[PDB]
Amino acid sequence: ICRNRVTNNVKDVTKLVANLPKDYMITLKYVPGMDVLPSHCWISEMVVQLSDSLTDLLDKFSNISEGLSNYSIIDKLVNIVDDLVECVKENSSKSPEPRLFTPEEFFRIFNRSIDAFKDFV
Amino acid sequence: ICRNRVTNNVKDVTKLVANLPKDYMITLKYVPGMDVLPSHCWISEMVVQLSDSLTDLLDKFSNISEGLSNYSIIDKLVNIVDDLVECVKENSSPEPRLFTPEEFFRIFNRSIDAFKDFV
Amino acid sequence: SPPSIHPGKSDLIVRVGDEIRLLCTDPGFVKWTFEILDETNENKQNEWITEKAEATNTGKYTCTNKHGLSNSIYVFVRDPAKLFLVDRSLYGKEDNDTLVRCPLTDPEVTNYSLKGCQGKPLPKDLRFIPDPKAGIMIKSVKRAYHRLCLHCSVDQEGKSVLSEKFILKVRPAFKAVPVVSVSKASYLLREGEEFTVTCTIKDVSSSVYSTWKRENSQTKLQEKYNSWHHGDFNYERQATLTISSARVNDSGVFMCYANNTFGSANVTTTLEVVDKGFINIFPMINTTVFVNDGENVDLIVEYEAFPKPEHQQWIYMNRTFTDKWEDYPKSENESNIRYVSELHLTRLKGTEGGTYTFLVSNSDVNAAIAFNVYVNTKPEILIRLVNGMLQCVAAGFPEPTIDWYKLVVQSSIDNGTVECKAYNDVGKTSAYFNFA
Amino acid sequence: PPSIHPGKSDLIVRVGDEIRLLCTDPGFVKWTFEILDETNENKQNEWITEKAEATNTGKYTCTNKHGLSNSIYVFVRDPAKLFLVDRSLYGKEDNDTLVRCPLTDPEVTNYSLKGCQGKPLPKDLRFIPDPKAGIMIKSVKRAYHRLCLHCSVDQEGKSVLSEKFILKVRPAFKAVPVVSVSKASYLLREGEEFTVTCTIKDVSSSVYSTWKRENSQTKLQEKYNSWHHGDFNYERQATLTISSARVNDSGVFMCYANNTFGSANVTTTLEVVDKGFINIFPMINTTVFVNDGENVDLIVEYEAFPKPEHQQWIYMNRTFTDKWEDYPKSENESNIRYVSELHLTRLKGTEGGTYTFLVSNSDVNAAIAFNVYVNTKPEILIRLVNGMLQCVAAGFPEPTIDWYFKLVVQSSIDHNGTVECKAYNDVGKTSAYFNFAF
Ligand SMILES: *[C@@H]1O[C@H](CO)[C@@H](O[C@@H]2O[C@H](CO)[C@@H](O)[C@H](O)[C@H]2NC(C)=O)[C@H](O)[C@H]1NC(C)=O
Ligand SMILES: *[C@@H]1O[C@H](CO)[C@@H](O[C@@H]2O[C@H](CO)[C@@H](O)[C@H](O)[C@H]2NC(C)=O)[C@H](O)[C@H]1NC(C)=O
Ligand SMILES: *[C@@H]1O[C@H](CO)[C@@H](O[C@@H]2O[C@H](CO)[C@@H](O)[C@H](O)[C@H]2NC(C)=O)[C@H](O)[C@H]1NC(C)=O
Ligand SMILES: *[C@@H]1O[C@H](CO)[C@@H](O)[C@H](O)[C@H]1NC(C)=O
Repeated sequence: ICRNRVTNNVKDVTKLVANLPKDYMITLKYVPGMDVLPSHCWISEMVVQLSDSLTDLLDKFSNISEGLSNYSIIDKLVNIVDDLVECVKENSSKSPEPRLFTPEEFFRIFNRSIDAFKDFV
Repeated sequence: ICRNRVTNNVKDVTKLVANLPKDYMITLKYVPGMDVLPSHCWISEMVVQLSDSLTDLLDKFSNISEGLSNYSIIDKLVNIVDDLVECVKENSSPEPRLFTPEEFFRIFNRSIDAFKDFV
Repeated sequence: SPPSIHPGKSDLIVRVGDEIRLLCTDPGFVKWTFEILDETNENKQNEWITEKAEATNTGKYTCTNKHGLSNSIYVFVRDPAKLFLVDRSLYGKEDNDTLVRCPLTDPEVTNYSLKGCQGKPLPKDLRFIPDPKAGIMIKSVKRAYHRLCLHCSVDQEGKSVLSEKFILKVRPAFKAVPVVSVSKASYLLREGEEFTVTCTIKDVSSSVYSTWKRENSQTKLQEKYNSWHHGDFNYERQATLTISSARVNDSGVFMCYANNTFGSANVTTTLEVVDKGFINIFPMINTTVFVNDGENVDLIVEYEAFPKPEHQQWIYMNRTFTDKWEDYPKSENESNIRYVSELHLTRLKGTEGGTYTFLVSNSDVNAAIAFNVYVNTKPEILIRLVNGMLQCVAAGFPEPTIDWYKLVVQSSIDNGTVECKAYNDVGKTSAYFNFA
Repeated sequence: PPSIHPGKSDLIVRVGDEIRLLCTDPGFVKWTFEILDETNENKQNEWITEKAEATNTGKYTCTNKHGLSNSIYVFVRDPAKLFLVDRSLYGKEDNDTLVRCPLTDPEVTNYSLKGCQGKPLPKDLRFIPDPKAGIMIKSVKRAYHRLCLHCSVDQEGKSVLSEKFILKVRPAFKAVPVVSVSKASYLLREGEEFTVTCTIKDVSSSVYSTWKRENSQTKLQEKYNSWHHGDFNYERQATLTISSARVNDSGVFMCYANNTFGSANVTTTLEVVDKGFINIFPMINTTVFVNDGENVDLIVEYEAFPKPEHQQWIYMNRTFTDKWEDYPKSENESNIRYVSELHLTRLKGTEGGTYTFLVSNSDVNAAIAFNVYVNTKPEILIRLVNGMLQCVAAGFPEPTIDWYFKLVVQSSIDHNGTVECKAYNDVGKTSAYFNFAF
């Protein structure tokens, strides 16, 4: 359920990783042990945190019309995650510590979070 | 002279300034008073310093096939900034300081626009 | 009675750091409850103490008791550090009122207000009502305000002080129906071929529901889906349907069908699956034709064929015909099944009549049709003396008739002259001999 | 010649130690000190320092009245900084190059050169030390471009590394520049704007390129575009224009490039005309004979500038039309030869007459005319009066009448009788048989 809300755009994530400085730093509240426990425990808190962090990151770039600016891609991903939030809040119906990540890793956490929906009670 | 080594790739610089985090930090060994006349005193040292800092910025990104990328644009900037060193050094260490990209590139463009007028 | 709380006033201010001590006096004591925002706590002692400082203690304290009895007291811990308590979540349904969680930790302030980021002013149409216990509320949230970013703001000591920062988000209410379009229109296929058709939907939101179903049945077929977000409030879906190999049963109506909470629409298409192929022919004129010397005639066929034609040819009297003919489809539409050829006979010379035949081929079938041709000729006439009798001899298709004053006709006769004349529809001619 | 104390060929000193010297001459002038770029001269013939820093490491030279001189070279052990470095590096293709990695503590070994990030060196970089300064790399070749290096010693069995060096190389020219021009040749009516482009491709920005009016020595006005298309791959475009042509502007223009390997040139020609024109050539003689039911085609080659703008066919002042084709005589990029043919089939006798074909362009219009005679076998006729037999024939040519038993002719001849008139012209034969009986 909700699987159809994730439009295919996510493939762009590989392009986006490549264009950010490999020592820029990105900031997230990270649910402990979420790497370990079965999906349905952590997923609810995690998906909120992502939407927050991303909307912060979006302020940093500037739009251009030509081609695929980073600003374009990020603007679309925000639209995906928010409707996942609504979908869980309406179909399923404490704050971790702040944490820092390099780009590659951070997107890995995001990508696995998406994958959790491709089969979810 | 050296008015020909400057290929027209520089127009891309405005695109590049858009596609970088406005809070990222860049480090340059700045000649004091490069903000004042004449051109000729600071220009000689300045092109060397620029070549170094740009080289390391190129070390960050990764190459990608389809559409423009930061890596690609930065590379052609390095090729120009090297040619000018060869031109000045064969025709003719300030402190490390930190800039957001908009400030830094304001410096860079002013430096290039010093050429196309010269001794 | 409800339970009595000591001291019984509605509201209390307390210093950050000061002790907080509340007692509930009821024989029926059960519970204490503490609420701020989404944080909540309970106690089963009949008295509540907290000697330490926390600003976060601020909010509501409730006491409950045996017969059902309940009473509550509300509390401030004034902190110069922490004027707001805050929650950076913010969502609104279009056309409803919406609440911004920045309730105030010390109520003794004025000009409690809402303000736009970075100096930029708020759209004029907003009207909103504050309250220190909730935060601040925005009326009738509407689609202009999407991604709008906010501060809520207060004046203390004439200095103007700002909340941590908020971005508002709005999710749309459907004013209109889905919009539905289909990749190509109607389909015809030779049996045992793959069949593939695509349906596309433009709509305001990713929540839209869409399906493929086959006329007169409710088995959902297998289908595969692809989607894009082309900007704000702008969503697109494509669906594709396939039959790997057709069997003639597969003929019929197919329907693409869409629904959202406002209403619905469709698009239909029809597949015909046929076992084999054909060529079918119609002459534009009668098969046999009559024409004068040096006259002009054009011959025409219209024909329906599938699969597409392989070659047409035009041939005459155990011989070819060449380069005086055209053959082109009757219509340019993708659906086109129908084809015409025309062939010119022009300044037709008088002997060339006979039989003209047309042949056409495709992968499965060959078909041929023939026309026959006879020539209107002015009479052509001649004389032969035989014995005592004088004979007058004339030819033409169609026959000449003669008066005294190819079909071959003969007339025999029993001072001045013998004149012999023949007439046909095509013309006339005559003969003269005389006696003195 | 001068004398220096202490008199070894070096000295080796602890970090912080005061460094003490006298340059011993009655012919003393100076002490002269340097390493890398930094350099100093001082007037004391004693030379003295309060406490040795690593930066004192290097060569010192006692400077004297003959210009006879003597030198001593000085090292400081300083366990933080085994290397001193200049980060800048450049190499001319196929020469050798020297890598600024001089050493502070000349008591270490295994001193050698190694790849960045653990990668291997390409196998060919034969390299030589001199711990007095640097490491040298022989015969730099184009594959090393923007390679990355570290400079390294074994010391106490530990392994110790410089900061990165990144190596960039200047190309040297194997070959001459390569040249192309936007199109080969031109024609213009007077005053039009005229424009051309010339393209050069090469390894470097330092290629030299100019336009010269043919057989004239003076440079014209031109404007430039260039791109670096990746490594060793540079492209230039040059554009030349005359805003409005006077006729004397006709002739030849040349684009020319030079580089230390050699030179290449490409050339283009221009003709300016005061007016348009049209010129016409028939296929066949203007006047043509055919026979009834035969076929004939009327064919013209004509050359025109500017392009043909009206083309029309008329017969006997009326539009006999739509049996004709017309097309450019060639597909080459500047063809102005044009061909049209008109095709007549199963021509009938009375239709003989006059045919004209006509062209206009904006500047000029021109017309050509043909006349045609279709010949026929004769027809024949019979008349009589005053006992004359009269035999009368018409055709082409004038037919010939012999008696036995639009060209026009007649003749006459004065118990049961059958006599006749039998005739041909060149086109054919016919026979007219009479019978007149008492
Ligand atoms: C349009 O939308 C809703 C679903 O969004 C349809 O709801 C039906 O609900 C029943 C169960 O209660 C399901 O079994 C059906 O599958 C749903 N219908 C369809 C066509 O799928 C609703 O029927 C649709 N029509 C309207 C007017 O809302
Ligand atoms: C698409 O869905 C609706 C409901 O089946 C159909 O609505 C009909 O549309 C026509 C033309 O407007 C009306 O005459 C009918 O009265 C509507 N109602 C019905 C029950 O037919 C629509 O036409 C549908 N599909 C097809 C193939 O027509
Ligand atoms: C212009 O182009 C032509 C052909 O590239 C050159 O013509 C040659 O000139 C030399 C003498 O200079 C002759 O020996 C050759 O036989 C010529 N033909 C060829 C194919 O080489 C000409 O030299 C060029 N002139 C300039 C100034 O560049
Ligand atoms: C290249 O350009 C200049 C100018 O014409 C000329 O002096 C020189 O001889 C040319 N050839 C070389 C190898 O430089």
